Parts: sequence; structure tokens; C-alpha cells
Amino acid sequence: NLCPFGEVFNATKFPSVYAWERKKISNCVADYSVLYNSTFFSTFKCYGVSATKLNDLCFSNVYADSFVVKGDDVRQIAPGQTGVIADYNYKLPDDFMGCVLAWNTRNIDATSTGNYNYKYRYLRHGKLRPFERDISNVPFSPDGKPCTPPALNCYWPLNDYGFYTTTGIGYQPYRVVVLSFELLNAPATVCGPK
Amino acid sequence: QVQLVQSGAEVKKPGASVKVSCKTSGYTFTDHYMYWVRQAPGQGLEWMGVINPDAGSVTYAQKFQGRVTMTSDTSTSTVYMELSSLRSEDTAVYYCARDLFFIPAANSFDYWGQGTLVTVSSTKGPSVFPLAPSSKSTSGGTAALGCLVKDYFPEPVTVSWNSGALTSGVHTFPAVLQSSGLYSLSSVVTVPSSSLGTQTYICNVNHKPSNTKVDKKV
Amino acid sequence: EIVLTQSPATLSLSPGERATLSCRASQSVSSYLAWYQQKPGQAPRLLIYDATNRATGIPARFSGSGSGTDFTLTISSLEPEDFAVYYCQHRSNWPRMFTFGQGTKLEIKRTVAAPSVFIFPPSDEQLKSGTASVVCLLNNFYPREAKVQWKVDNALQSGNSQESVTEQDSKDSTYSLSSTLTLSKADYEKHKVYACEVTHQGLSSPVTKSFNR
Repeated sequence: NLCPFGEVFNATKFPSVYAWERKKISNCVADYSVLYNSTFFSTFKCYGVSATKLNDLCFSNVYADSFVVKGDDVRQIAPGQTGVIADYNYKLPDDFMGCVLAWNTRNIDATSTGNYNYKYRYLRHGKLRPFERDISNVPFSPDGKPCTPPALNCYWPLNDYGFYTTTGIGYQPYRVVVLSFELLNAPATVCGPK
Repeated sequence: QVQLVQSGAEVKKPGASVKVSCKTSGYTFTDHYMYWVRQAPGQGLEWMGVINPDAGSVTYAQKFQGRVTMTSDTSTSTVYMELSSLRSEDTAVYYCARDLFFIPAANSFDYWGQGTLVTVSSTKGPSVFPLAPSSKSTSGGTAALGCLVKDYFPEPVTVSWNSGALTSGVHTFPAVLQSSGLYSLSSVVTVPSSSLGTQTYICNVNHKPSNTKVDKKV
Repeated sequence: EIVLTQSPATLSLSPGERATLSCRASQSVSSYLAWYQQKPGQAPRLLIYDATNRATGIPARFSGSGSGTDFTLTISSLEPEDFAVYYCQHRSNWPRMFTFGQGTKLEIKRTVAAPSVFIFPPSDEQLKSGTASVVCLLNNFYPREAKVQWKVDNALQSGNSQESVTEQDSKDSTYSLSSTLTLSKADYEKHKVYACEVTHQGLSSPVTKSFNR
């Protein structure tokens, strides 16, 4: 039947980056035509393969993603970029065969009085692994000895974005949908049309 | 901590199929690439054996296309390998290793299993033939002994000297697949010439699959 | 497919020097390499992934490098538990292919010792069932290089002799070799003088031990 790619984009709410959600879209008949025709995608940067070969190769099992970055963090969601949203928030592998889809939502997921409902992690021991989701809220400290929130050198591991609507084009809530194609030599479940 | 426990040894026949399991524990068996490698005695490991445990995704090597078929079980969290058409060149240890990345990505192996020694021949029993400490070849103040074993197929075996008393010079040579079709071991020991005859020298074979324990005095 | 080739395949070093393990591929692959370490008897262990990133639990002495077609794994200070076989792995991209090398074994360098030659005549207990075999012993030799040949009335022999060599001993860092000459019962009594020739680097002359039945 038709591939359930509509529910991935058209959703009531998206989780934050520190608690990003995924999908298990498999055994479908995809089209890859609702992404090229429209032009509301801010950054349509595919990696690994090209946008033309997506309609011919029979993938085994595709994986979707959903998170909201602080506008200027879409560049950090790339196979090789670093920063504060790509080392302890969402790590992308170098050999990433997928497509990054980001679009602006300065009117659907923003409030003139305040949109303090999205957070991100900025203090974690080491860096993350490709496609790792670390959902935790334990306090952070340079050394061990897990401390209390009231302390001298211990702080919270997450920080709220603080999206507004009276700011520049940089600080705007963007919804990023990272598709990850898994091309295993398995019985083809998701192919192109026709 | 992550630990992959496998099954024990499995001797099969030249033409049957082998099914070796790989039980996973210590991590979430939902987002992790599983692999299967095999190391021949003395040779190296060469095949991918990448199994995606999510629903059914599999990918095999080129030398193993219609011979191997893998499957997963999300309930018991254990992957299964089924290798059919076992020839005489498949007698090797089979490993199952995890991945360092998650399901969409792929990288080197990080957590390995324990191995599964699979061989293809016919079982039999051992035979102990003692060597001879030739008094003419005693130059150097010391001498030598031996408990040269004979043809025996299964090799979870071990030797000793005086039930493990003497542990000086217990060099035990590995087995060799003779042209007959079985294996043969060896075990020597060097003792001073002044201890000739006084100290007892009796080896102890512990061949379990044959239930035969022969202790022969040299 | 990308065939990984390791040049040395045998690196004898001392406990405290530095290693120069290499891993050269056929084509111009990316930096997607993976070194391993398999202690004899145990399971392989991940050492360096992506050819420049250290794994978890690996000590700081291990530090790999390389890019494109010239990779190298250099150990800072060798340890007694760091003598094993090291394999390098390359991963393909589209058809999820993996390739391994051949293995560069690392052994302990020690003073060349003379192999103590010993020969064992077959016992009469085996003669009653046929297939008489003679065993020649070679113990306490450092370099794994010994040409064990018998002497059938001052001649050569091959095919009917299998040799087995042990691993390096932790006490004196030596090896052991045992050769067995398989024959028949009616063939053993044809000759009388059986000899075992030992050709070793540490021996100034090939030592040949013989016995008369």
C-alpha cells in the first residue's frame, strides 16, 4: 500500500533533540515525490546517494527521525559536523546514506509570549555514537560523586531553547526529519512506484 | 555489562546442517547490528554475516550465498545461524559479534561471543602408546619421556604427569589431523638422570566423549 | 573486493620497544579501518576503530593512524599481555562487505638458544598393531625455524612426516617441536639406522641423532 510518510511530517508535535523519536517504516510502496515537488523544505541535503536514485533502489527498511533544532543548528546535523547538537544530542555517522529534511515552523510551533517547551543537552561525559538517544536527567559534574541540583560545580544537563517569534531568521524553530536508508541484501520490502 | 553467551561444541557429518545460537544479554536487543564471523585453525576470518534483528533483514557473503540462512527472535533475544552443505573445509570456530554503532549505521565489532568449535568427521576412541627413554641419548644431565597418543577424533582432551604432580616440562604439542581422519597428540617431559626409575612417570588421559582413561607407565 | 595485505606477518620485538604494524589495501579506500587483537585461545578484541579513534578500555599505549592507502598501528610501550595476533578490517559501503587481513603475530625477542635434540624409538607395544611411528623432539629454541628431516639410510624423506610446534612459553620464551614419521610395520624392519637431522639457525652444524635397533 501507500507508504506512511505523511504521518512523519504532518504530526501534532515533535520531540526535542535530546529525546528524538524514530520510526520503523517497512514493507511499503514509497513514492519520493512529495519531497521534490514542494519547496517549503529549507535544507534538502541528501548524503550517500542522490535524489534521483531514491525512486529506483529497493531499500530494505527505512528509518525516520524528528526533532526541533535552534534554527542555526541544521548545519551541525550533517555527516561530519561538530558543535553542541551533534556530539551529545544527535550524532550522525560519516557514511550516512540518507536525506536531511528541515523546514521552518515559526508560526506552528512558536508563541509570542514564550515557547519554553523544547530543551537540549549540553553537558555529558564524552560524545555520543551514531543514532544514539540518551534520555536522562541525572545531574552533571566534571568528576564522579553524583551531586544535588543545589551545588557549587554541579549543573543541570539540559537547557531550554527559548523560541520566540520577534527574532531574526536564525533563532527560529525548525523541524528536521532525518531519513536513514538501510540497504541490506534482504528481500525487498520498500521499492519505488510503478 | 554486555556479554554474548553461545552454545557448546557441535560435531556434525559431511553433508548435514549446523544450527548454532547466540544469546544476547546486558543491552537493549532492539537497536544493534549483529554479525557472525568464523576463524579457521591457523587461517583468518572472512565473511560478514550481518543480521539486522529488527524484523527480518539479512545480508550474507559471496562465498556463502545459499549455504547460510540466519534468523532472529525478538522474544528470546537470540540469533540463529543455519549453515547447510557442510564440506570438509568448514571445520572451524564460529563467533558472533555485536556492532559499535546502532541499526542504521555500521562499524567495527565491539562485543564478541565465546566461539563454537564445529568439526566434520566420525567419532572413535583414543589409544596410549608410551615412548622410550633411551639411555644412550642422555647427554646433558637430563633425559626425556613421552605418552604419544593415537588416532582419536574428539579433542576436549588433556594430559598430565603423576595426576598433576610434576609441572616442569609439561609441553603438550597440539593435535594434527592425520591422513586417516582422526587426531593425534603428544606430551613429553624432561627429568634429571639421577631420578631415572625412582620417580614414577604415568600420564593421565581424560578423553570425555570416549569415556576412556588409560594411564600407562613409561 | 578490497584485499587487505599485511607485509611483515611476523614481528619479533622486545618487551618495551615500539611496534610498526602496517595494513595496506588494494584500492584507495577511505579511513574506514578497524584493528583488532586476538589473544591465542580467547576471542578478538576491538583495538582501534575508524583508524584514528581509540575504543573503550584500551590503554593509552595503543595509538593508530593512517589515511587512504597507508595505515599504521604503533604501540608506545609493549607489555607482556600485548603479544598476540593483530588483524585489520575494512568495511565496504554498498553491499555491506567486510574484509580481514592475515594477522601480524607479535612475539617476544629472546636470546637464540640451541634446540636440545631428542629422539624416541617406537615401543614394541605399537609394533603388534602396525603403523610404527618414530618421534623426534626439539625443545628450547627461540626462532621458529627448524628443518626436521629423517635419514632413511643416509637419504631424504617427505610426505609421511607431520610436525607440530607449540606456542612461546611464558617462562623462558622458547618453543618446542615434535615430528612424527608415520610408516608401516613391514617397512620399519627394512632398515636399522634411523636418524633425525636438525637444521637450526642457532646451531653451527646440523645436529643428527641416530639409534640402532
